[PDB]
Amino acid sequence: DLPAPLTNIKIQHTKLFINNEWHESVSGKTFPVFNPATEEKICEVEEADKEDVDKAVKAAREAFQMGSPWRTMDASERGQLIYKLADLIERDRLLLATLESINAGKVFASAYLMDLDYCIKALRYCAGWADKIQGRTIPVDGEFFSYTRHEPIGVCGLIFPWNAPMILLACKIGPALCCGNTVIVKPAEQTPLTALHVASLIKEAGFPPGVVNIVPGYGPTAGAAISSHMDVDKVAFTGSTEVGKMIQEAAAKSNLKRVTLELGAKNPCIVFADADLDSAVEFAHQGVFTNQGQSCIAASKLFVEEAIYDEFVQRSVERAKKYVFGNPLTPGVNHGPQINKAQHNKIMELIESGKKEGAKLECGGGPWGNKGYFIQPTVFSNVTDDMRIAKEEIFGPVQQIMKFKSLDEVIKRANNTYYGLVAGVFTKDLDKAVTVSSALQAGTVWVNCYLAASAQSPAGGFKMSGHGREMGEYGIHEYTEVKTVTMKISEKNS
Amino acid sequence: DLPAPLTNIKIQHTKLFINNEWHESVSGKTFPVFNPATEEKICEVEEADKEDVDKAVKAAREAFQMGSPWRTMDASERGQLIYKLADLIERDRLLLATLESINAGKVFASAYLMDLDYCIKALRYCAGWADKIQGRTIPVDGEFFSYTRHEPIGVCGLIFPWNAPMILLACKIGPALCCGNTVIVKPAEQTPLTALHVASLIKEAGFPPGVVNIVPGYGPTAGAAISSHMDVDKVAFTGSTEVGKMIQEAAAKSNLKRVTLELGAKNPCIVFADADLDSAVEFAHQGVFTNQGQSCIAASKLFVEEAIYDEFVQRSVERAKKYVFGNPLTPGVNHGPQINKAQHNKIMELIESGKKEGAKLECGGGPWGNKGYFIQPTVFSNVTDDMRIAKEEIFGPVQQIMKFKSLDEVIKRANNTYYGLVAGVFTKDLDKAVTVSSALQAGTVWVNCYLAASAQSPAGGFKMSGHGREMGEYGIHEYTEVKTVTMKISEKNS
Amino acid sequence: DLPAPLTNIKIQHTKLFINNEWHESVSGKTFPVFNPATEEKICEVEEADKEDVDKAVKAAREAFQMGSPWRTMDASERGQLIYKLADLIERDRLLLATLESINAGKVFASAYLMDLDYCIKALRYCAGWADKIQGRTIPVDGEFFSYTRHEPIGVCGLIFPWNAPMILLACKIGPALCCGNTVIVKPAEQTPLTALHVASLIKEAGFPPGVVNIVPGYGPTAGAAISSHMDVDKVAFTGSTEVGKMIQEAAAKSNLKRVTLELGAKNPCIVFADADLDSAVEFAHQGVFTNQGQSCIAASKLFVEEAIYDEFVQRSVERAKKYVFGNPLTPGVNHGPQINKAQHNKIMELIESGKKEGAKLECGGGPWGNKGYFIQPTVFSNVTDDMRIAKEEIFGPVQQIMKFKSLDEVIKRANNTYYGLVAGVFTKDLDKAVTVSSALQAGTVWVNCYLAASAQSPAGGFKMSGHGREMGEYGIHEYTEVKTVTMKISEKNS
Amino acid sequence: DLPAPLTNIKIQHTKLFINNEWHESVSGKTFPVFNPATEEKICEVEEADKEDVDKAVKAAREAFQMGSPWRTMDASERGQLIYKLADLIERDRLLLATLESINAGKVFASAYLMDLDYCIKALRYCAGWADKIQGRTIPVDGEFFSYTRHEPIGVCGLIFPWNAPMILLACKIGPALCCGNTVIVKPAEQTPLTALHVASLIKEAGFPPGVVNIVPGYGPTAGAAISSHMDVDKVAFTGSTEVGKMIQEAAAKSNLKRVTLELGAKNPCIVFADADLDSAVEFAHQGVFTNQGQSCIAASKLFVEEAIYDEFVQRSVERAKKYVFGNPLTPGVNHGPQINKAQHNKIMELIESGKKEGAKLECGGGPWGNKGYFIQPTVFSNVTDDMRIAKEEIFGPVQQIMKFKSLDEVIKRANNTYYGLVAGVFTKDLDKAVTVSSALQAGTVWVNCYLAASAQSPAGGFKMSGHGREMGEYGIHEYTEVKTVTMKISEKNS
Ligand SMILES: NC(=O)c1ccc[n+]([C@@H]2O[C@H](COP(=O)([O-])OP(=O)(O)OC[C@H]3O[C@@H](n4cnc5c(N)ncnc54)[C@H](O)[C@@H]3O)[C@@H](O)[C@H]2O)c1
Repeated sequence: DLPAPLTNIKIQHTKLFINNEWHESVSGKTFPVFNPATEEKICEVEEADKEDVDKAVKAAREAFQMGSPWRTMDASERGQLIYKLADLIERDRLLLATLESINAGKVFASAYLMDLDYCIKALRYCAGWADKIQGRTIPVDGEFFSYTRHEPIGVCGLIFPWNAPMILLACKIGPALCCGNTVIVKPAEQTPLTALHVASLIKEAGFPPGVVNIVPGYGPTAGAAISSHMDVDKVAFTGSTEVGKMIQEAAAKSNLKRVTLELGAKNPCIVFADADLDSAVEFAHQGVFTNQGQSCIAASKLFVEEAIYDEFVQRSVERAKKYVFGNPLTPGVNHGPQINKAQHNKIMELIESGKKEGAKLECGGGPWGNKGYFIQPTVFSNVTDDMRIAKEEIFGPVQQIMKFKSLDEVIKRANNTYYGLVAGVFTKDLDKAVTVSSALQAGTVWVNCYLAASAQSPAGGFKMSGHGREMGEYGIHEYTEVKTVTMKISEKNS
Repeated sequence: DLPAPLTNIKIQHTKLFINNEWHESVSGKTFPVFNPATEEKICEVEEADKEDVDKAVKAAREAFQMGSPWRTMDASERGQLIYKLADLIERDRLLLATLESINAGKVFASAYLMDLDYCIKALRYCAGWADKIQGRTIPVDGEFFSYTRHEPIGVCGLIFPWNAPMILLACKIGPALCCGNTVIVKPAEQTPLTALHVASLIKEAGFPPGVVNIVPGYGPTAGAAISSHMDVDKVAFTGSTEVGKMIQEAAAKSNLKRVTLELGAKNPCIVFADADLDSAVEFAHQGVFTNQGQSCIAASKLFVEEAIYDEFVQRSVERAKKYVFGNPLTPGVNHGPQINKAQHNKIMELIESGKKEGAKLECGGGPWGNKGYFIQPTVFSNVTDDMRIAKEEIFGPVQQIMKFKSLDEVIKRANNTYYGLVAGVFTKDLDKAVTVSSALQAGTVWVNCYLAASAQSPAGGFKMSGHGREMGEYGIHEYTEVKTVTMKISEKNS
Repeated sequence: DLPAPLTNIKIQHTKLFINNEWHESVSGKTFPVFNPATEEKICEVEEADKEDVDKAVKAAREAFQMGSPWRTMDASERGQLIYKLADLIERDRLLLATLESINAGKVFASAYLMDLDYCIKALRYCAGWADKIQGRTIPVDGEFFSYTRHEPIGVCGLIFPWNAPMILLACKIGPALCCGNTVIVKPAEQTPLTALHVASLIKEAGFPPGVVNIVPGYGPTAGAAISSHMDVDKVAFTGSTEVGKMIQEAAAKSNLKRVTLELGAKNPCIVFADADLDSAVEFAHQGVFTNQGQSCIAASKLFVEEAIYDEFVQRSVERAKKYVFGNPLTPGVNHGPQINKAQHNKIMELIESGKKEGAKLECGGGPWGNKGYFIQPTVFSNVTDDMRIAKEEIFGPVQQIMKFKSLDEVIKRANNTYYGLVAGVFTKDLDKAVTVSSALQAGTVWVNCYLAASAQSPAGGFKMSGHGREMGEYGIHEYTEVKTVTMKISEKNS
Repeated sequence: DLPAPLTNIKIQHTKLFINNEWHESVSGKTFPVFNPATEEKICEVEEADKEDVDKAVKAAREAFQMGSPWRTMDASERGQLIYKLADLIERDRLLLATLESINAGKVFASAYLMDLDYCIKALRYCAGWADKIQGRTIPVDGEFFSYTRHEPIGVCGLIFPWNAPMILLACKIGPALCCGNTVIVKPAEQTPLTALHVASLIKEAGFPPGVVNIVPGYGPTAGAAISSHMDVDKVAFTGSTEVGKMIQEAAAKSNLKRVTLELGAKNPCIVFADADLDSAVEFAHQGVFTNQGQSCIAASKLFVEEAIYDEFVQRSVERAKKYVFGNPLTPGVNHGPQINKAQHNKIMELIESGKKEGAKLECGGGPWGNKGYFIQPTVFSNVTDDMRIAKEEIFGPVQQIMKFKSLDEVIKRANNTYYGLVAGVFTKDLDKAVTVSSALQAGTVWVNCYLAASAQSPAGGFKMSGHGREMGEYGIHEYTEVKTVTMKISEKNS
């Protein structure tokens, strides 16, 4: 069930969050935050720079020192505290979802029923792992007792984008904290507000001071002070591919801090003639147009077998005409705006290029209205491999539909790309499903569904979509460091 | 490729194997061993009894004492000794496959190409696991360091049937020895011979005395001495269901020793209309007619969907006439005899119930030849759930073809049984393949194949087909005993 | 930390709990429940026999049918419900502790601070495993995709004693529910009351009907009907070795249900001369005398090195003199009664046997008061291996103190026993700690502490103290059944 | 007993190995290779540059294509190929040890008894892991079947140093090959000859062509072509810290390939007052002076407690005089040369900074012999924290003995460094052993031993000693990439 959004929500939390207290920027500067549906200023937030980052890192190092309350408390206690944070986010679910909507342009129902729900579930999952992270006893050669410890890494920097502020934040801090690390959080400059509200709940939940620090700010300033800091042990980064290159570089030229990258995507989704046609049209559609295309996991190219091609295209055009734009808080609106003017412009350039290079425009292709950064649902057929809308990430409401003839061809083309985050496959045949999913070079493959991400399963990129995994067993374990202890004993019995 | 079999084998090993030496029996009694194809006595073997088992248990307890060679040896050295046993069985492959054919009635091609091949790779799978058995370090509540050790259990008794002497022996002593246990092997009275040759290979490979002891003999004497012994820690039994119930009670009345059981089977096999019919007919045919039906994993209930049913019965009867009985060492022969008269009588008494209860005989139904215990490849149509031939394990070359009309009803009918060792499912629909194999109450389900076991997978019964698993990670780890050590420490840090 | 007990608690729940409803017994019979400190009847409780168990089993079997809410529910959702049960138990903590005190004779501050706390922590641990139980994908030989599933077993009978009612209950239903089983709970006839109150919280928590059924009653009636039932898939039993023999047998002669056993104990405790003496005396004291010795993990035999023997004994006797017996709800009382006349007399026969066989009585050795089943804390010195107090489990406030001289001797002596549940070792030396703890034949070994069980550590017996483990990763996985699925594929790539 | 070295070995293999064929360099240039004990030339070796790397990468890619022999062979068969390579190195043990001594200046007894033994065991361990690398089946939210695959990554560049050619080669090709990757091997320019002989044995074992390619050459040319290649999926580097940063950077600006890093070291070793002093001097001496200081795992800083300091010093000086320098091949020699002139220079630079900074020269401190790159075993006492000899890696026969008094101060001091590969602790106390080893920030901690590396445990850096681990379960799994496959099903039951 879905409540009504808050009518007169007020912004309360705008300061930096360091050592469980609220700080002004060292410089005294603030930066503005805009509603993308109206273009108007919501508020100004304290702007973090290198000198604020230094303060956050000192506090996180102190919280991590041997004998501190966060290091000596039972693993199960780390767990209870993460589970309590989940309880408070659930209690404030209406507030947090109204605020996601205002700041990031998300359809309200989507933000309440999906984003907030996934964020609460990710934290609860992670909470359960805290006392079940285990090492090994090893029957090594020789007269030794040998074992391993999965220890916390230390101080972790968490840097991420604007498209899903609550989910992104949950899936970085959840794994980090349940392994016992302390953290420095740098949310995207476009959408800092829900991150700062979660900070007020971290103090309420009873986290020790310095365990979680949240410093809103820009990229070359705050983001780059974290990646090159000499006393940060790890940075987990989600964002664009070009910036991930700068992060790896920064890490190398400073202290060789561990790096995790989750970067750009152009995700293929393949529909064979033997697929359930209706279900695939619907899933592939939601694949591309969810959050107005503003999603790393969206279906960006649609390979559709020749016999069902014309009929797939026709049904996708019809499905795309069922949208109403406006303020995402208004009931009856299911198409929000793009995040800002820069993004809007990148999307329109690519749309325009598709017309230029001779893809066929089926519907949309233009901006929507006069105010707010709205773009029409846009579908393109007769798309060929070497067009720009086929290669470049659009991050907008733009579907590409292409023809394919045989199986071995469509695998070749779906893999002919420097990206590899996610891929779809639709077929009701057992052997086809298994062998094609194995053959696709992507870290997640969805069979007969799309957007089916869960907390229990690891997700991440092949190739230039990044390295490392988030969530599941495997992803949680990436916030640990392994130590082997090997002790001499006087006699050894098996 | 297939060599020719040995034409005149010297039987060298007929004595009990205890502490790496050969012993006559305490009583002096021997028992005869017969070739099922010719009825001729191959040799007499030394008959072990309670007092011989008593000797064997003392040798295995001595070999398991702390400070002994077998306990102080590096785990990777144990694995190396098991790899060496496999190399020695491989050098003697031709000899062992001939001997298995002569004693067990196994068609030479199956025994050389499948049984010896599987037995070799099984010991090699287990060899690798030895230095990879690992416990845990655990972040327990309180100021403690806690870990587990997966120790060896102790002295293990291993009792098995006659249907596949080399495979059964490998999958029991492989796992048991890789975890560091000592063992008392009790092969079937019908087929003790190959196991005695393996004894001579264990010796030359260099296993410490008393680690492996073999004592051939009868069940109510030597077997019962093992299950009832106050100093045997675990018994692993493969055999009939009624005998498994005796094992369990004797364990309880003596020393509550650990029990693993692998019992009777009546395995269903379900073929839907959208299956590859050529492939499915052939696989179901292999599954029932492999080893003259003398296999626990044999298909015996063929549920076939009504629209392909008549065709499947016609094609199955045609495949069934491509056979040639005779001495299983003869080139060309692909149908052997059954193990002895008591079993030949039991199969004929079930076959006649088939005629009498209304099933229609499509082919066979009678005895073959003059000498030896041969039975004709028999097929029955129109079989229903109430008939004895659909309820009782036949252990013979007798196919039952049953009809089904719906998915829900046939799952129901395959599950309505106290058996559950194995099952098979033939369909090319992804959804049917996954949902039906999840719904079947059996330890192994094979999809679009049959008789497709591997060393790397675990195997065993649901319900009254047994409890416990053999092979794979999980099955290997069932020959360990878990010990927690928890030590006070002065400070704890994550 | 600790409130005042409820002064006049009123018994609310006394009926059988089946299908989320309160049922009268079929026969009409009800059985009495007594307060062990006054010998007065508290109330009568409904008495289940065979026919009531039969209703419990059909309800558990229906809740476990495919398609049912309990089966189709997500695993994270099972977890949620169990964590909610832990919250309601936390909410009713004072109520359940008063009632535990009254029924079982536990000192109230122990019941509140230790038993209720451990009960809440165990459920929360298990809740966390619900969506982290995982099978494997296995690279088998051949063109196959092969995987395992850790399925729930089915209907589980859960039968336990009277010494820690709330801990026993958590540690059975927690692991079983988190795996997705349904259950029949047969609490001890001495102490059915807190179990029945928990049953009231199962409904409030929102478990589907039939997932948890509670049937109070006696052993040979309610218990034997469960263990011998044809539609119960597993029985987990805790209790006397003699009854454990009967359960194992009943399982054999009914349906070979899986059995797990956690039986009698006589736990050795070794104190070397190079230990923290002060702390060893106090730990060993709490080990013996906590819950008036009515605990399977209690220190019975106390081996103490010759050089420090006389001093250890002086300190132990002095430490045993500081007790005030009386009503377990009364402030300043730290010694409750034994549970009933049958146990009081068992313990008095064994105390008298110590006097007769020549051990030196240091303190106590008789009853306290003339109403209630109180026994003076009792200490024997000069105890030898042949005396009955050194061999038999007493389950009462009686400490045995024995001399030893050499390390190799004391190890033999502590391992010379059919029991093997727990052991203790006290030394400051790394090498002694590790080698002696490896050498002791017990399921748990505590080094420089005692009573240090946690929810994340497995626990269970060697030899005739049982088989199977409870809690930790390993114990939780004993409530699953393993299925291998192997599918034929047209091509395989690594 | 130990055999004598081969008397007049002839170098057989000097060319690049690509596609199981021997190639001349594309330019036709070769580079010289020197015996460090005589200064004399051994042979010239083809010098790979960028154009040669491009050929090897091309062959690896071709050998990794889906459908190829190395992709479609069973995992168990990759294991048998790796095990055959090890049997063959065992057979060529005498030849390979001798050649390792000649090229790497390693004492012969060492090269034969330790290095060759370790390299055979490491390969046999990884062989065991091939068909035991196992993904997961996952109970995710929703109506889905979800599982993971641990696939091979693809083309892996392997770059390493000259201090233990066979060990480093085995510890990288073993984990890489056993997960099913193909590889480009880049041996150090100073010690390529053993790599090349191993390339001949790879061919003989029957590996598919292209699976292992070996391109000897210089670092700025062949090494940097590997790390900058657009078609190389992963680079595992072992070497100096300085060069490790360039690899990380070159990977960023090319294709964001996966990077593993094992770098410089300055390993602490703390010896407490209550330690077995005799054992501790021995292990500590061996720790430093093995390989004449040329091991990254060598002890470099010895912290010795005040009560035993002077005795530790004078005992270490006596131990340092048991050395006879010369050609490692002449009987009696147990002290070999450093590798070349530039290393011989760095070491003496630092030894002379020892004299000038304050430290007391107890023995050695200058060069040895007329010819060769020998240095006297050198011990320093009274060493302080700010000295260059206590901060920078010496990689030579130089022991630093420093004094401490407090457990808390020595831990801070041991951890106050940007390095973190290995550490040592010597004590008889249980509590100090566990707590100090838990507090040290290093990847391996050895307690009451040193140089106790084993194949079954993981090893690698904390901080700027690198990231990633090698060997053991966790190390083997670093040469995989996780793919999640989530399929829609029509019904889900637990
Ligand atoms: N579950 C499985 O993996 C599996 C595998 C192969 C065979 N089987 C079963 O084995 C049966 C055929 O073999 P079988 O007839 O030799 O079985 P069986 O019960 O007649 O004898 C099996 C073994 O137990 C011994 N034995 C007999 N009585 C005993 C007693 N009282 N105490 C101790 N040991 C005793 C026998 O001497 C023999 O070694 C079939 O029912 C088949 O399903 C099961």
